[PDB]
Amino acid sequence: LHKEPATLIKAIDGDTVKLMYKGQPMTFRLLLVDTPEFNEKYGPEASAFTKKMVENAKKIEVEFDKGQRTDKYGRGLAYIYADGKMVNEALVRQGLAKVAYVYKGDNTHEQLLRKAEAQAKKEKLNIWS
Ligand SMILES: Cc1cn([C@H]2C[C@H](OP(=O)(O)O)[C@@H](COP(=O)(O)O)O2)c(=O)[nH]c1=O
Ligand SMILES: [Ca+2]
Repeated sequence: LHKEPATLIKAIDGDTVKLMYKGQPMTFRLLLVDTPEFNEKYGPEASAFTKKMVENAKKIEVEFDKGQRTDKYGRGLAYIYADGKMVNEALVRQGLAKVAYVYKGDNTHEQLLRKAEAQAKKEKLNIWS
């Protein structure tokens, strides 16, 4: 896998963000995670978290996996990095997202994320409290 550049357009919620990628606006959905919707428990906290992380970054990167790059809604599917830190992993580590939507071929960082979830659970963080 390799990192490519992108720039923030707008924070949307815990696991979606609008970025400019190869000069075009698109909504990215984060691979391998599920945050609660804004209207659910911890939804506002997950939104705040992603928002701070992407709005504070000097450098946003996108990393596609080996399979599907867009979903059926035309959302990009990627791992997203903020100054070299993976948003997907960080949400899970804090108990603000669950590992989810694991499909064959788009799962390079599965084990990394499950390891983070185990540690958030152990600490009873947020969703796990
Ligand atoms: C994360 C991810 C979601 N999706 C689709 C499956 C779900 O279909 P349905 O809309 O039919 O439930 C939807 C969940 O995204 P959200 O959690 O953003 O709603 O997005 C993929 O197809 N591939 C993926 O890698
Ligand atoms: Ca969601």
